[PDB]
Amino acid sequence: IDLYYAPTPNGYKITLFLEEVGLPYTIHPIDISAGDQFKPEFLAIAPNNKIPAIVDHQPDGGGEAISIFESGAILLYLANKTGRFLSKDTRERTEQLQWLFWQVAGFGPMLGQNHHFNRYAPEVVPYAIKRYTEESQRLYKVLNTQLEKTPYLGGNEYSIADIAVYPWAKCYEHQKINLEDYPAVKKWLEKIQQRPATQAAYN
Amino acid sequence: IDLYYAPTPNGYKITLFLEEVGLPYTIHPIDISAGDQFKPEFLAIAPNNKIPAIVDHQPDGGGEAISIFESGAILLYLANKTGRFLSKDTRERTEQLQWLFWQVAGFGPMLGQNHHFNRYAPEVVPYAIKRYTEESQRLYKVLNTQLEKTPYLGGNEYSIADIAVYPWAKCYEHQKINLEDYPAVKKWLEKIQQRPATQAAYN
Ligand SMILES: N[C@@H](CCC(=O)N[C@@H](CS)C(=O)NCC(=O)O)C(=O)O
Ligand SMILES: N[C@@H](CCC(=O)N[C@@H](CS)C(=O)NCC(=O)O)C(=O)O
Ligand SMILES: N[C@@H](CCC(=O)N[C@@H](CS)C(=O)NCC(=O)O)C(=O)O
Ligand SMILES: N[C@@H](CCC(=O)N[C@@H](CS)C(=O)NCC(=O)O)C(=O)O
Ligand SMILES: [Cl-]
Repeated sequence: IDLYYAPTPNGYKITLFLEEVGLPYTIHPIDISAGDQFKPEFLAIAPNNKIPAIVDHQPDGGGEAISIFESGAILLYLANKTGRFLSKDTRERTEQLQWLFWQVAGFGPMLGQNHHFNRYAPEVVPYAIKRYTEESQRLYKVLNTQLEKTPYLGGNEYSIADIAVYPWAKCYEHQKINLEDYPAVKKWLEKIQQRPATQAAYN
Repeated sequence: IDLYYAPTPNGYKITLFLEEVGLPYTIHPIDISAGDQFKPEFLAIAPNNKIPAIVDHQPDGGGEAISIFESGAILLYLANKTGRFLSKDTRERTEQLQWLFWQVAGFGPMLGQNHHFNRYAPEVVPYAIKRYTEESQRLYKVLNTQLEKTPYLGGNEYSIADIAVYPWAKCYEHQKINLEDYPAVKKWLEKIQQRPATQAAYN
């Protein structure tokens, strides 16, 4: 597995997964501050100009390498290939995938806008900062509400849903989120932080 | 299938799919202007307070009903259940799913911010409107570039990737997008508009 990577929340999703399974991989660093993500060779693999992306040179089918962009798609592909971190039971699987989709469609995109507008003086973008601050709070509340019910996000076991959420939730301080308002999220963060693969990916 | 629905881009994704397959469904209208999405009975099904959501009372397993929120998760679940609009070949499937994820994580979320900031006088939110206008252009360019290469989004056949994108791309005028800049997108919109299920869902 070739992983096109930068040390960002979306990059860490994939190294978390790979470190949990112990699947060999080669990191191809993409310097997103340098614009490496716009180079033609990268766009061939990842036409949306974003990391992460992978190339699997040993697809189950044999044959041509398979390239994939979108962290959610990569997680699903790898979970299917390895049979790890995603249930094969339709009910459990569907719950896990619902929360994966919730992460890629809402948690990541909106917290990312929160990150973006924190690059401005607040007085300069008052409507935007209010919008994304309030939405960040709503998202953490949704997350906390689920984690009050189940030990992991939509289930009894660590899954790709949790792997997708963790690198974003780990950044709560940058999002100006008061984690004391979300005690179940706090305990879940603490729990995932103790996993050796988490420490390895963030080393 | 019970579908919790409003006539919005994300709602139409699901009625497009159901109309293509001819799977019976019951619409449960959720008046999102009235705040129906915050009612406890709805939150039980869709804790993120958004439509669409479904309840499948006849899951393959038999047994308890399965509830699902997130349009991407619903599309995947229904495509798997029916065996329609998503390939069973690993390569084709992976390409389709990559583009599904791209839609739910980027195309929808960012065009939705474009929609939101068009509710303001432009002089009042100059940074936000510029950001989401430029991002909308980037997204249409990515879409157009792919549709120059393949007749449908990541493939030779209409799939859940196309179904996910269409209701958002159909709204280009509202996004202040000049569709003449994206001729492949224009032809693809025209093509999908001719499908009887498209007309049915939008009737
Ligand atoms: N929806 C995408 C988001 C990926 C993303 O936002 N990547 C960022 C770094 S975390 C990136 O490559 N930005 C480069 C750019 O926008 O030019 C995913 O889940 O993979
Ligand atoms: N072009 C991007 C560059 C910054 C970026 O890529 N941010 C990433 C996180 S490193 C993001 O918000 N991704 C959103 C997501 O994951 O959906 C922007 O202006 O926001
Ligand atoms: N990522 C979600 C987005 C769903 C969404 O944005 N739904 C809107 C209508 S299109 C909604 O229910 N808004 C209600 C609210 O935000 O209160 C999906 O793909 O299903
Ligand atoms: N609370 C939402 C209400 C509007 C809404 O739900 N917009 C939908 C479209 S109807 C949206 O942008 N969804 C984003 C997505 O599909 O990811 C907001 O303030 O933006
Ligand atoms: Cl699957």
